[PDB]
Amino acid sequence: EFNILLATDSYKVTHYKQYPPNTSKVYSYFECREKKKYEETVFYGLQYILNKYLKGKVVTKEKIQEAKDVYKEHFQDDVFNEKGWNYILEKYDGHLPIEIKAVPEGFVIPRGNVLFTVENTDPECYWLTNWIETILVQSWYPITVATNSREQKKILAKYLLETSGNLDGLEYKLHDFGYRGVSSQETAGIGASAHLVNFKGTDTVAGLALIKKYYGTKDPVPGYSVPAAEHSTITAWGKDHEKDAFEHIVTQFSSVPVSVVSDSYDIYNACEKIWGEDLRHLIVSRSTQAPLIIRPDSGNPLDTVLKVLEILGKKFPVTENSKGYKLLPPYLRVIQGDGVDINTLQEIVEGMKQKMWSIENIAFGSGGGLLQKLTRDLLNCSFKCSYVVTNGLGINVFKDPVADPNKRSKKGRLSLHRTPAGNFVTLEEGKGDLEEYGQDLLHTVFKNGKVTKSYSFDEIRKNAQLNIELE
Amino acid sequence: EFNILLATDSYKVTHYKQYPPNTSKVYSYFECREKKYEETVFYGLQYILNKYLKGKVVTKEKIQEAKDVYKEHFQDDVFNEKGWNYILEKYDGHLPIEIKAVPEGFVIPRGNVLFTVENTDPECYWLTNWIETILVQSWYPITVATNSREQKKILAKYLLETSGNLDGLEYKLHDFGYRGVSSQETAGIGASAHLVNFKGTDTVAGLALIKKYYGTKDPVPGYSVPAAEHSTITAWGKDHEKDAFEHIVTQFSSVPVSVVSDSYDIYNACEKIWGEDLRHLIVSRSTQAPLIIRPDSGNPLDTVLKVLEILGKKFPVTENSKGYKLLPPYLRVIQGDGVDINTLQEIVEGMKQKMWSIENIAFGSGGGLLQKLTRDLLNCSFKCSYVVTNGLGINVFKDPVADPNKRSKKGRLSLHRTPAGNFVTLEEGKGDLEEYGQDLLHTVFKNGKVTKSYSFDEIRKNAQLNIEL
Ligand SMILES: O=C(Nc1cccnc1)c1ccc2c(c1)ncn2CC1CCN(C(=O)c2ccccc2)CC1
Ligand SMILES: O=C(Nc1cccnc1)c1ccc2c(c1)ncn2CC1CCN(C(=O)c2ccccc2)CC1
Repeated sequence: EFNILLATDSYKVTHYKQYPPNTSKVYSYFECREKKKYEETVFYGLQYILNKYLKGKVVTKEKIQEAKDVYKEHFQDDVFNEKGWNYILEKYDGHLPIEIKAVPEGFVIPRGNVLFTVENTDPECYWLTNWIETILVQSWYPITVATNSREQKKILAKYLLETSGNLDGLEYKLHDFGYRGVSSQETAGIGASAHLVNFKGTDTVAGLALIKKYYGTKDPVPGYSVPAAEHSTITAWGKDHEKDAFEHIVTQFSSVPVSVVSDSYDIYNACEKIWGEDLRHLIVSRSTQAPLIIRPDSGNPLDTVLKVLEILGKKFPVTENSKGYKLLPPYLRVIQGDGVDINTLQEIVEGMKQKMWSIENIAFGSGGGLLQKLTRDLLNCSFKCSYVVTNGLGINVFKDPVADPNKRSKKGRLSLHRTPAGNFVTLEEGKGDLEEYGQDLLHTVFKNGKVTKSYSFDEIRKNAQLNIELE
Repeated sequence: EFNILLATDSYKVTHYKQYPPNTSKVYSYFECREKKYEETVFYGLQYILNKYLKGKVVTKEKIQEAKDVYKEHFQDDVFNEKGWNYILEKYDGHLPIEIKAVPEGFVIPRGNVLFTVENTDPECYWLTNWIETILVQSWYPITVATNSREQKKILAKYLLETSGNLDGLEYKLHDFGYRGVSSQETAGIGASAHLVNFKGTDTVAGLALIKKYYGTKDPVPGYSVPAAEHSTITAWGKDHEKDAFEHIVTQFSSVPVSVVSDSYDIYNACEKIWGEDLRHLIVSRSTQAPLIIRPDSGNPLDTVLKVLEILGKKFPVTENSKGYKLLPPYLRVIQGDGVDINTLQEIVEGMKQKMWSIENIAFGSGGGLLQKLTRDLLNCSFKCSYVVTNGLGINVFKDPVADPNKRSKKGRLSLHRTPAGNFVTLEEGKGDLEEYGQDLLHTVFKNGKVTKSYSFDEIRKNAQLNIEL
């Protein structure tokens, strides 16, 4: 069973001996620190953490003894704050005396703004605020996946609008292929849910259960997929029988969309000769609601996409849409699911545009690029103490390393406001109390062991919409 | 509760319909495909077998749950309810699968078979690749353990050169990655993989994982020491940094203590606060209880070099038997910012050029150690190499025209020692010809049971560096 006393960085076990004596309050905040591009971030994922790990009776006598036993050996010394943990157990029935205030989930906020704050609600528990830094800072991950996924959606939207005149199908243009490519089952669920803030296509099944349990949607599920082959279901037929494999698969799934990986031996032969001649009759007969989606999976991503389109354009009837771009017939589409990240996505759609191919023709699958190849440094997600009360006096505190001004932190009690022009500003030093800037956008989401405000996944999606979608 | 029917890539739900009719066997394998990182540490499969694959993993409730989810997810009924029910009824929900693997901790060159998977019941031909997704996640502990060991090689080389021995090597790269990974589960897995090579960690989640799935003779596999963070310094207020330092080193006067010293001005902290104002509290400390000064910002190499030159002028420096400078034993440094395998190399080489012993330094690494890694680094990959259809075995493979690096292996595979004592993977069932001795893979999972396992102590022995051996 999960034990919050064993879910912090080891050194934090020793911090209760290090704060100034007579400290009754430690107040800390999380931001995606600005860096002298990702100019705005989607705030998402805290509600998962609050419910799974922080709420309710999280301290027991057994949990205290187990931590005591572990740390004795881990430090070769008795340093553990048993008294402090016992106090929470006795006084609060093991509920954390902490208050967390946060911007609403799904909100899109520029870098360098307070996103949430944490403080103890009982002076005895001044040490508790930063004990839970480690677990709260892990919100970096769903924030960063959601943000990076949204930035890819912006690129897709721009090019889809340019080449087609609308945004139809945008929410299915970037499919999560990342289940095998992330570091754990838990990560798979968290990351997949973050991508679904922006899109509806996923093969990372773990995301669905997380959303259902912690957030909730009006619809039965937040994400969808379609029948699709992998190399094993093609290659198992034997190298001389690729055509038989293709025929079998498209016939099995004749009335729904079907994606067929086509590069097992020779992607170009498969497109030109197998799909484009031998099996052409089984493709041109398909419904618009049930296209064949051809899937290359190797080679230079841009070069391969363009060559695949060129081949298909010569074997199938291509039209020219009202924007002047080439469009494959509605029973035939392409998905590029190899080597896709935010950079290569941009390269591919720009290359397509230059060759006069509509973005309507293509979708993308992304795995490692979408869910794994991200770190806390990308958006400088960071948690810092900004205010303490010692001997009954409040003190505004901060770091400001001489050799790196980018790592300077904010001072004092913080609040987030709308500016007169409708942008965001973080007020420092308790200046929000002056009330010159309207209401603090941070809301209490956790207090003394209870989750006090929750968001549905539908609300989060609404909050995270693109401007272009809003227009 | 975990449901293995919901723990695969969506598209695999539809694969039972795609294989050739009358297929009775699907046999697949995992390798770190050949293209830096010439050899890999095999680690972490045991965790996966025990936590997710063994015992009764199918129930009526789990089948119904999956059925209901997939119906909405595909907007169609494509889920193999009958196949899963068969496993439930015939095997009491135990997976009819056999997995063979190289021993955990083994160090194996790229492009060798590391584990194989096949169904043991013809009805469950589809099951082999259903569990690809789960098993492929072994890329992560493999890659962490491998990259950690590569850093250990660098540290060993330079420590040996500058000091004449490897004392303390196992404490020279400390895991700071708990906050910088993507989840609690990932933290435990990644921390455990780092502990294959080192003994220093702050990612507490690693300890319980090792204890539960692997085991050590020692009470714990990893250790830490009291250390400050910026909040415990800055909380004292900007004019009271000295007071914070004094309080902390006095509280931890007889154990090692690490104190982050860059809150405002690392160079002032080292030269004036530690080097002058509080010097008397440092030079009095035991060799078993040094002050470890922690810079945490600036160019990592330039900052380490300047911190060392500052301390070298305020404290008595000796010259060790190799001709390198050594701080007194009550004083050390740890660089815990911007450390990955690349910058680690740069820092130790820069220290060597300035005649500073690697004895003086330790490193902390977080995202660089546990997060900034992907399945592409070692090309960790699972592929089908052999099927039986209509009673006939076929050797199968992919070989994409535009990328020969993605060509997969053919047929039944086995791992062997060559006449020169190296590893070789034989394809096409050629291991059966008995020209290369016995298969070095062992059966580790069969029909719902873990059949062979390794303690964490044995994994560590297998993973030792040559220079350690
Ligand atoms: O192979 C697949 N997934 C997978 C998972 C893990 C590892 N590798 C691959 C896979 C999964 C879902 C797929 C897929 C292929 N091909 C299409 N989809 C889902 C959607 C089907 C509906 N879509 C289209 O019709 C469409 C496709 C291209 C352009 C415009 C529209 C857009 C994508
Ligand atoms: O600040 C720390 N950890 C942390 C965790 C998460 C996020 N930020 C920081 C932290 C953790 C462990 C530390 C530390 C500092 N400073 C030293 N250690 C552990 C060990 C203590 C014993 N060691 C030495 O005495 C030693 C140090 C340098 C050279 C030679 C020997 C080697 C390192």
